[PDB]
Amino acid sequence: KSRLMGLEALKSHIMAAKAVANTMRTSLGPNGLDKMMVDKDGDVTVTNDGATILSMMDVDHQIAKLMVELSKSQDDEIGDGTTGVVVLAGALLEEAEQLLDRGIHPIRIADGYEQAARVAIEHLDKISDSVLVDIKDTEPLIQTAKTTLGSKVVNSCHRQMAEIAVNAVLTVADMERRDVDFELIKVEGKVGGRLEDTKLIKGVIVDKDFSHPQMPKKVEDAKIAILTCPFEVEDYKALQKYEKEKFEEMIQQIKETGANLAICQWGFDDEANHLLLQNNLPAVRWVGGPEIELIAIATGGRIVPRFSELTAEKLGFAGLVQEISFGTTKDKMLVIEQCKNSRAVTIFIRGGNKMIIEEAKRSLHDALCVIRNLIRDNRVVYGGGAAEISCALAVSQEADKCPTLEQYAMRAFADALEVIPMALSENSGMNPIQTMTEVRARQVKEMNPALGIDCLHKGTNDMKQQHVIETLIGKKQQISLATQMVRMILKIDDIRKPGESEE
Amino acid sequence: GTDSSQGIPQLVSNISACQVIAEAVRTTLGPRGMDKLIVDGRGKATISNDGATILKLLDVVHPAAKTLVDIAKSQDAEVGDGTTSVTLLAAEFLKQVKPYVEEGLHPQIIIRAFRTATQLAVNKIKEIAVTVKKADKVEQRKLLEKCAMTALSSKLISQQKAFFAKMVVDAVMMLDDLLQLKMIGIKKVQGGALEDSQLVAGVAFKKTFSYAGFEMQPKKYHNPKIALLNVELELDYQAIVDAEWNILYDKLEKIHHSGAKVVLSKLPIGDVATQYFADRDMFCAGRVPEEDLKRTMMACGGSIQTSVNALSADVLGRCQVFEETQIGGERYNFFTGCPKAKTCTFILRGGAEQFMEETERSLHDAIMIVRRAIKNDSVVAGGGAIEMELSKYLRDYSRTIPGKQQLLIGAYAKALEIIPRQLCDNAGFDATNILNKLRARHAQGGTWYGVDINNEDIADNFEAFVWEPAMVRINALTAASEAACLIVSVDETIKNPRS
Amino acid sequence: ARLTSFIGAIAIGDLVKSTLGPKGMDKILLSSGRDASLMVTNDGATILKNIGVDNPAAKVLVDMSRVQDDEVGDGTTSVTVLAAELLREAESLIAKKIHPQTIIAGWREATKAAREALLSSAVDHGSDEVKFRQDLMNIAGTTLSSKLLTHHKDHFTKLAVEAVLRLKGSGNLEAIHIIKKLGGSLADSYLDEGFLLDKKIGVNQPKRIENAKILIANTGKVAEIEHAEKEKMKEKVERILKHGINCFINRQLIYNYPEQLFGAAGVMAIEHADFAGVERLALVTGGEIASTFDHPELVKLGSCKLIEEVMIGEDKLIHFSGVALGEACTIVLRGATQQILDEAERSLHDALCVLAQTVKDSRTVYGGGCSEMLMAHAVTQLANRTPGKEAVAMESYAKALRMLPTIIADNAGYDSADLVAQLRAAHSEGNTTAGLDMREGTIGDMAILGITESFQVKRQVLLSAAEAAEVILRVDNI
Amino acid sequence: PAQIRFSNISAAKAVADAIRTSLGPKGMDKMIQDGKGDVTITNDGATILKQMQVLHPAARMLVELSKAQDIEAGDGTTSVVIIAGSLLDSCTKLLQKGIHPTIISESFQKALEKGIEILTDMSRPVELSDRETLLNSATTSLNSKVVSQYSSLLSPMSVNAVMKVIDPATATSVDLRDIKIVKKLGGTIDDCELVEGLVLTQKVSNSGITRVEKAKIGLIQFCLSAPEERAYILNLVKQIKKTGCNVLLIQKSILRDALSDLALHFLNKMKIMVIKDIEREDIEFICKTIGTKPVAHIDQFTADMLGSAELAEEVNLNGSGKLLKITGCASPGKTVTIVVRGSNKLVIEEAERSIHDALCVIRCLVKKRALIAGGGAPEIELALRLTEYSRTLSGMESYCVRAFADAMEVIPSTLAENAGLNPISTVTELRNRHAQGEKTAGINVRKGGISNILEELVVQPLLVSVSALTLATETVRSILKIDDVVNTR
Repeated sequence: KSRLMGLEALKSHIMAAKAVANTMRTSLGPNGLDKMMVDKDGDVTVTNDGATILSMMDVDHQIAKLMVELSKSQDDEIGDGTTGVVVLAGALLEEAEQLLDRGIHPIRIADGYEQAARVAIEHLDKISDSVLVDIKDTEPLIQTAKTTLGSKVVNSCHRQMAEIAVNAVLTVADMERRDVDFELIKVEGKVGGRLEDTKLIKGVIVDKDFSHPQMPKKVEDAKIAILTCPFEVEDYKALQKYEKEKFEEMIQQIKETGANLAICQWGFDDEANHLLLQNNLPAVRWVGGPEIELIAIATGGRIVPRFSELTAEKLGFAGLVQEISFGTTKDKMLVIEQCKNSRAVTIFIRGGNKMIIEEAKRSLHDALCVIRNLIRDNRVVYGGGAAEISCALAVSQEADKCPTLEQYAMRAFADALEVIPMALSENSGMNPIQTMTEVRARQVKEMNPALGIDCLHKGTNDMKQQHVIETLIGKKQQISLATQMVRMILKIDDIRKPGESEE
Repeated sequence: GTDSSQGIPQLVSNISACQVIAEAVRTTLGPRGMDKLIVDGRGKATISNDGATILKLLDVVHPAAKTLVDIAKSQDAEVGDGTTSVTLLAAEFLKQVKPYVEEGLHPQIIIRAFRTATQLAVNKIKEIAVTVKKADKVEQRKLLEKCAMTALSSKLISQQKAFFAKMVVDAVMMLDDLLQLKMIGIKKVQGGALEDSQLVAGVAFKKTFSYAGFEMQPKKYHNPKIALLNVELELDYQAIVDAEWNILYDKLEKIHHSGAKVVLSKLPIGDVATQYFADRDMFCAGRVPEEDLKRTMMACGGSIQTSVNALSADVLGRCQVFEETQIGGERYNFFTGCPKAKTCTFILRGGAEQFMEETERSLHDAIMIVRRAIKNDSVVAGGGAIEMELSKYLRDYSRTIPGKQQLLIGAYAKALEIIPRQLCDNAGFDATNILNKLRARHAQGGTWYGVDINNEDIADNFEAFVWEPAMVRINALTAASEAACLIVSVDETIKNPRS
Repeated sequence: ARLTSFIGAIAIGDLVKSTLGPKGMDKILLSSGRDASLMVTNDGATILKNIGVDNPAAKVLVDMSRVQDDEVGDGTTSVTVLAAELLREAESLIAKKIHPQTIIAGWREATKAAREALLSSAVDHGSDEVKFRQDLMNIAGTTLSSKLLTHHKDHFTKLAVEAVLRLKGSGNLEAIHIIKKLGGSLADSYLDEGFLLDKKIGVNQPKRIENAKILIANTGKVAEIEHAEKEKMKEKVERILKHGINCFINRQLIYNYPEQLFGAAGVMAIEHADFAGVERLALVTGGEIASTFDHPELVKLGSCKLIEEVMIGEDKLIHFSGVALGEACTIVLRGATQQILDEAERSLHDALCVLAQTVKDSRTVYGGGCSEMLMAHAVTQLANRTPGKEAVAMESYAKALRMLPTIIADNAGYDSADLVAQLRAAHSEGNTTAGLDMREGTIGDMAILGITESFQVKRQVLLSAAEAAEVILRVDNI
Repeated sequence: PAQIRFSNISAAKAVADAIRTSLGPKGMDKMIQDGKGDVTITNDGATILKQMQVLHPAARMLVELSKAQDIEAGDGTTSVVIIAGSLLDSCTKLLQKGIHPTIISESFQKALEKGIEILTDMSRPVELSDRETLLNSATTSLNSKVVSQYSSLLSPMSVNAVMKVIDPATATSVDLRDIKIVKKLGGTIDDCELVEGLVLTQKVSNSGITRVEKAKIGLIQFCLSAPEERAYILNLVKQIKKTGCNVLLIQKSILRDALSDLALHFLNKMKIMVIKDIEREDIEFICKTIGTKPVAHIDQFTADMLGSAELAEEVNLNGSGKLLKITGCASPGKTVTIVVRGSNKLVIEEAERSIHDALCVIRCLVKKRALIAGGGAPEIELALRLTEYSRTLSGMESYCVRAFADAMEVIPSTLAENAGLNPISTVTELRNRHAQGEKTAGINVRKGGISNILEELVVQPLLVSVSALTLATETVRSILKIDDVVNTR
């Protein structure tokens, strides 16, 4: 019958896996053709980030399942440019098949790609003309956030948006440990709004209802609760005695304890809250669960849903006195901003488009990696393919003073990196061969390594004046976690598929 | 369409069945063997380079394949690694004895020839066995560190593998009670350089939401021990709330009364209720792995509990010290300091994530190599030098014996030669030159010229301290011969179905 | 059946499309499997000649290219490509439900504007104004496109510039003459005064003759009347000694008893040359053609003054010099292959034909396709003016005029979607002197770089292409 | 356009890789039973290509390449096919990458001239005064044969044939044209001689004298015709009696009776040479030898048709071979003399064939007066230098010249493959040894090992490699430019 095995297995997986890369190699670059996302249920959206593309796609071959598994293990590392790992995966796999045509064993191709990567990262450190003083760099951080927004008209509000980004990385700037944690989630995206109404609020505005629907909302006092207290005619008369009891024992236990804006998560009757309103104190019914940390950090406290543990130093906490109409046509939401600073900080987005919500959360997280890589390791590389051409030239140069057959891996390596400026030039609607080799000749005649591919269609190929800037951690992680998986695919030969009844 | 159930078709079907299951584990031989990927069928991707880890998770439908995979199962119960070598050797025995069967030679004759050749080989391995014990291996232990160096020699890891070699000889020497893979775990730590790794004297576990409660626990404590509980800790309509409040009260009071420092369970503890179960007044832990369950009871000694106010004698009994430290930034569990310390866990502090695979391929046999070089001293070389010496001896024994066994013992000889031939093919070199240049100076110069895995040229593995245990090779080729003669002795497979 | 006419004509225009321009790539004229072995050719004119054309509507386009062939030489490929592009444009207008007669009328009034807009940029060169040389060497070189003979290209322009003093009566293309042998290269051509046939009496026949009055011979109880016919042909050889001639054309075959008896009477009998050279023998030397020669007795012969026959360097290198009208400036190369035989003759005919058009009328327009863009912009401006459906029929007439400098850029290997469109945009304001340079592949001043083309081939292309279009468009059935 | 260009690529690569294994002296012989009874046991691929049933035109161009290489240099006949097939194969990546074929063509021309100038100065010049390097090239060429014992018998003879007439043809280089050749059955091999003038091997037996100092030559091709034509035979021999010729050759072009006894007795009464059916290709060079005019017309005989001679004898050379040796003509002796005498048949064909190979190698040593170390070394050298040149090069050419480089490496690897070595590793170590050592490092197929071949003495004249590279690049260029076929003339 049939049984696919041997080196023909390695031929079949590569043309499988690079086919996935052939899906993603048109999404590289900010001028890359961004791409829909249609569920089996029937939902429809658009996305440009390749990580969402590979994650929410459902593949059939196990090599592609491995690919999306490992590239989701790159999203925590970088999250930006995870497309290029798949593109380099397809490129190195194609060149490895080209070496397999001449009979080289794929183990030798794999560790030759490893030696070429050990040329690559170190030469990337050699061409690292980074500016390391990028700490109080509020003026070049406009250009840092500029290329992240460059595919849209968000640059026209980057005087708002990029300054939101620089204030965001200012507020999260733990100057010694240098990380966004699980508490510092920087998103409040109001679906509906405009370009500038994505603006500066370091506070909590969630869609929960009021204490009273005509209550004076001015609760300046930090004396604010959060309750773990649920609802858990002699039946209703005993329950009403429990209700006025719950008043004169829960609220009087509060008067012993200090948990005043009783935002209950469960059932309640608001006439007790109305009698609190006649005594001039608020209490909200049926509020949401996991927002206790986000509310409570607004002066510096943490999660306090308890009856008794919410004391005068661990109250429900509030940010900054401002009173704007949250729901204009919507119900006006909670003013949880009165008092002090929020470390686990969260910004006001009023983006009406799901694209501008998706980019302003995840490109802000990518800032939170690369402006983390302006504090954690302040090493930037001028991108736009210039890093790849500068790296590939030295990989080909180190493929000269080495005596082994492994040499043919490194020449197969460098050309594979040439798919990165090619797909930048192909998606930007130019000649992919001639532009990249002209930039390569301009680099071999002029030793500036910041000559790349004009993706923005600006003046020249010099990435200094246009500031197409990646970080060296984002480049090194990309190349190393492309090599560490090209070796993984090349080390795997026989997919004896279970349940696929081998006759 | 091919029907094969008569006697010569029976044996031909049996040896094709062993050849296919040998090809199913052919590439995995050696330290740098090719990985094989299988699934469960539902999406549980398993990439393996081990043999029995492949073979158990593999399917097996054939009778003769099933009656060799039992020998394969028997070989992993000794040390683990080596199950591919015995199966590949027995399959090459069958493939080399193949053309003699259909030409008209009897299976009992070739079985007896296999047995006599095996007795000759197990004789000749004993005389060339060399002990290396009192050449400074436990006192002035550095030469036993030198074979600890044989895991990752002359690499960029080798500078850190100096520390890894010192710590693997410590991970063997401090705990030698016929040590196992269970008593020494490795723990991956992201971030940092590979030189910053460690070997702790105790357990080490990352804490998650369902794992463990709250920091600032009694670390520097004289006798910190464990409650090992199997009940949860977490939180008519007027008669169901007060009972839960009272249960919250008595489970709070259990921590004061029993005096447990850290309660352990296979049940979730709330880290969204972090201070709320710091309002248990002490540390706790939940959702426990079995290695934590052993290595804090068989080594530390934390007692097991049953009820509402379950007190015991070993919830604050004799262990040395507690620790909870940002190892690589993330705070980990440490019930370290075990009074019955067959527990020293490796702490892989390093940057890249897939170096866990590198260490669990390269230091998971280095523990085996070092603890075997302590366990066995009568050792021989590796790299297929030993099979080559036995092949030379039996190539002589074939032509120096009259009778029909002469063609069979030589068939016993050349069938050894795929052991390095599969090795270099897993390395990448040409098998033909690396075998001919091996055999020339092997038949002229000396014995222990072997196949080097790094530069792919014939070297002296006895001088590179590549020690293979003599008893392990004895059991290996004994099992290879036994699984050979079992399939050769099999002719008929009677089915007798249901219907 | 109107669609398959368009298909048959578009296929013929495609089979000269990749040979358009002097970067054209060669096709294979494989044929009937007896001895078809190979034929590579950049010349698209001989491609359609060796095409066995099946559709009869495509035969009309083939013969329109044949009308273009004998007119000026090269220009068949441009006319065929432009006409097939006009038909590919017109079938898109037919599917939008426009009547073909309106498209024909639009072709006509568009071709009128495209004809006069060539005259708006009618630049005349200084070879017929101030007696320059290189300006006409440019058109003599670009008519030698897709060829090799660039070494003695200056000899070709010498035969051009000696024509305006010696070989024009009205731009005479009968005083030109080309022959060659094999063995050697481009560097073998020189000035000769006729054909290559030798003295034939042998080692005794001397070189210089006195006066060659020259015409055609006839030839050279049953056996006795056979001897009487021998006596009559012997009467003829007595009647030719009293002439006094020194050469003669021998159009019919002759053995040694007529031959030696001719040459002993001083008659050099030239055995049956090709009649095209005998045309130059007829008046340029001055010796006519007949069948009988009984009645020319002293007066009705040919008239010339000197004919000499030398033997230089492995050829029959006869230099027929000293003729009465010394105009038969003959090229004798010694080429490489058999292909250069027809190639040098037909290419000098193509070159010196439009060079004779310049010595008639030396106006020229810049080549490289910028004249096509000028006619395209001129008919596009008239398309924006007139109402009716015919304003659509002008626009597609623009589009084929965009495709003619496109294909020249396309067979150059370069991109053609950008800088042809850049040339179209730049031609609207950066006026007519700009254009496409194919050799360096850019946009440059064609008047500075001198890539010109004769007006008497551009008008003949642009008129006859629409003339071929209006014929086959008006045909619908069979 | 692309779908037919790819078909040309595939057909030419198929016709090139069908003979790619036969490269080198260790190239294995073939056996294909295609045609109508063809047995093709031969290790040389030229006669393999001459019997190939070729239908595709681009595949036929590579067969034309073999005969072009045979005419130009005679050596490297399979190499001009294998290099062309590798270049057309490497053009597929350039086609699928996006480069138009005209750019590929001109970049291949640039790499061709760069490779030619890199090859021609990395060589060693040999001189016409040096006759020892002619014996060196003979030991590379005339030996390793069955004329290995006839190499001392044959090589200095042709060397002295050039030393006699160092002829002014193609910059005073060796033509096919020293002093006329013959070949004769019977006798022994050492009965070869360097003649001086025209020799006939055909049989004349005149009891009358044919041995005259001032012997005349008449080139009468007119044989006898039957009737009247008897009186015409009489009249012809009256003209021959008026001639006085004694060494006239006589052809059978008109009819088959050439000198019957009416004419034959009247021509042994004046005792003429009678040799019939002169071999037709050597007739015109006999005309270029003597000076008598190629005239079958019996009445166009003149006194200047008196062909001149000094000594013409029907002499039994080497004891018993009655041959007609003539000296003292106007230009006596056209081609290149090796009188291949020998009793066996293999010493008749193989001595002549090896002398033709010696002719093609001595004309190769003076058309271009240099010589390189053969055996895969200059291909590796060009693959290194053109890779550096393409690294310095700009534009879309920078890959194609690089694609010109890698396709140059098929000649050593096949030489590594045919010699039993592992090809890719041996090519890698050959490149690494050459990059830090010398040019002359190659693959000694005569001993089977990678070494310095200038020590191991397998060298070749430079014009073989330059002509093979130029012819292969030109055919690759043309087949790249071929983009359309059309049938039915």
